[PDB]
Amino acid sequence: SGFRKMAFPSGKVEGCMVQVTCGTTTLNGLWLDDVVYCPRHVICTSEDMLNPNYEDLLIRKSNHNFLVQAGNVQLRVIGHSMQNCVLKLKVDTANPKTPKYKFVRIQPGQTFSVLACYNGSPSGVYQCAMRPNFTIKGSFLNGSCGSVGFNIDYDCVSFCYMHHMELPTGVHVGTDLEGNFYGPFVDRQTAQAAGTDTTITVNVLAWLYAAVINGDRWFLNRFTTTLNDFNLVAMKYNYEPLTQDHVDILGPLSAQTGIAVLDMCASLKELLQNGMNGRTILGSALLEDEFTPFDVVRQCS
Amino acid sequence: SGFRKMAFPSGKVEGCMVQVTCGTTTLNGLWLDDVVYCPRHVICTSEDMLNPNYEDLLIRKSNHNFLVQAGNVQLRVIGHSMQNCVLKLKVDTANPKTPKYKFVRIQPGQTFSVLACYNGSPSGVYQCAMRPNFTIKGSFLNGSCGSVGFNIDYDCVSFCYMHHMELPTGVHVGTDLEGNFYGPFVDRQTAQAAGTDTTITVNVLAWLYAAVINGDRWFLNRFTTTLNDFNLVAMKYNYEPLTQDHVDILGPLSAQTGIAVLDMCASLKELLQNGMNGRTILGSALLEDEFTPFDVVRQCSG
Ligand SMILES: *C(=N)[C@H](C[C@@H]1CCNC1=O)NC(=O)[C@@H]1[C@@H]2[C@H](CN1C(=O)[C@@H](NC(=O)C(F)(F)F)C(C)(C)C)C2(C)C
Ligand SMILES: *C(=N)[C@H](C[C@@H]1CCNC1=O)NC(=O)[C@@H]1[C@@H]2[C@H](CN1C(=O)[C@@H](NC(=O)C(F)(F)F)C(C)(C)C)C2(C)C
Repeated sequence: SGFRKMAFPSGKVEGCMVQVTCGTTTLNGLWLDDVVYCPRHVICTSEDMLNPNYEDLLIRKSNHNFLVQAGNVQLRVIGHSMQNCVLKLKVDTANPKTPKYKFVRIQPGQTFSVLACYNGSPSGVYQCAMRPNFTIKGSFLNGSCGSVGFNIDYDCVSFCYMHHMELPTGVHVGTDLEGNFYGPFVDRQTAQAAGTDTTITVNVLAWLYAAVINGDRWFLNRFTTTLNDFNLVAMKYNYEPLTQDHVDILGPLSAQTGIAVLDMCASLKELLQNGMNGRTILGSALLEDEFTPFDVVRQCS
Repeated sequence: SGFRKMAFPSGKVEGCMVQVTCGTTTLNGLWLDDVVYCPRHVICTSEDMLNPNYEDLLIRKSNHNFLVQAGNVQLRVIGHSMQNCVLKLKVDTANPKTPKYKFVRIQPGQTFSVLACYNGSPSGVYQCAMRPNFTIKGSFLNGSCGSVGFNIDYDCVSFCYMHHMELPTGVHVGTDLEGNFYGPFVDRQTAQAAGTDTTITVNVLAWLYAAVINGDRWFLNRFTTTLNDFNLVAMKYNYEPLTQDHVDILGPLSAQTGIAVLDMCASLKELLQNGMNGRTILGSALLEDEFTPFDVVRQCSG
């Protein structure tokens, strides 16, 4: 029993972290085979960040302007190219700790583990949901850029995120491992806003199932709902509409507890219309939307 | 910015996790140098667990009755011994992935990272606080026994916890790496209760500093209080009394924010007296006590 926000073990990702310096800007790089991946803004001075022309900045940099360090050993850069908002530095040595890996683009609502790093040294590990407005609610300080988000399938590391900036609201933004930003963001020090955020409905349902598995039953009843009626109500509370694909993804949790998905939808509709009446669910006073059905299945089975 | 429940990177501990099997019971072991540490109930059947006489069960086991597997590498058990609730299995090979380490016994209020394992394989990492009643609010399924808790100081792993059992309330209990239970529990399948729990006051104050650092200032007021006046209110709401040692540990956060500890105590006193009125702090509708002053400084400065 118990239900906790849990990250994947970070070991295979720790063996890939390196320190990348260019002039007086130092950030983290991801060393996979003989290529180190990092945010391209490592080539910027504090001034350049206001309105950079990255092509003009990169032209002024030679391979010897990049100082890459793996622990205490310097890795010689023998080639360099820019792919969207990431820099790829070809190095003279292939990382012997390179695990099996793939680069993936995650979808809104999906979760990943973040290995927060400083000067190429892993510092912490936590779990994030990619918000519907393409922001994450992380914990990042100066020098944390180049820190990566990932998931693990048995022995394969799927890299889905690299950290680049923090928005005015305090939320965080970054790219996939091909340098393409998630969301309408640019790597420039200018005021940028994210869209209005919405609650991940399928994730709240997954969390209501984790609660029933753990013994919380006060919010259950024999009422039901059509998918359309639930959607008409949920969208008044800024919740995303539930689709058949979402219902299908909740199937294994529904089977495990014996509670039909549309019955849990009726309980959620009631929780939104009535509030929690001074009660808690899994020791929480708010409904939680940062656990996917997969996160609940992995912890409750 | 940001304040998240953060675990230590687990790689150093992942390299020490092994599968230990004795008969039909299988759980996790911690492989450091030529020794494997694991809960002693690995020598029990399900029936034995109801009322075990560990000494009579241990006497029936030989070195070859313990199957230890590191990945696919089978290790050879060349010695065995019981120390309190832990079994030590001497093996014929020193773990080359053994990090620099030490075994500590943590105090109530302190936090640690848990690497949850099943069949000797790491599954997930999370952060727990040792409650004042010596329980932890973890997440553990069958076969998780042997999973360990720890902290990391630069390159040295301080192992402080080994997982053994779950209480009827759904909370978790276990031992230090010497086999000594944290709390008044025994490794036997019989109804056992923990003491009444209390709120870790110093951790609530640390988390209030984390909130101000992050922009949350609505709860700040222009009042101050004394240590004694705060403690009269604390005892009424089942909060631990604040000591000078705890005030001294809040010093760095106090210096970073420019808010005196007794100015933050006045905000806490008002949150307890008036309640939170449905408002949130750091995205929480309830006061959080599972972050130490050390977890806050580590995350909000460096
Ligand atoms: C990477 N090392 C940092 C991570 C930041 C530092 C504070 N917390 C974080 O997550 N990245 C940056 O400093 C980037 C970098 C220039 C400025 N910047 C920002 O994150 C700024 N944000 C923005 O300009 C905004 F709002 F658009 F996201 C900052 C105000 C410093 C937080 C460049 C090249 C974008
Ligand atoms: C070790 N792999 C499990 C971990 C348990 C499984 C469910 N959640 C956990 O943390 N430990 C056990 O199975 C131990 C073990 C026998 C029974 N047991 C228990 O945890 C039971 N609890 C108790 O007996 C109690 F209340 F006293 F703590 C159980 C009811 C199965 C949860 C022994 C030898 C204590």
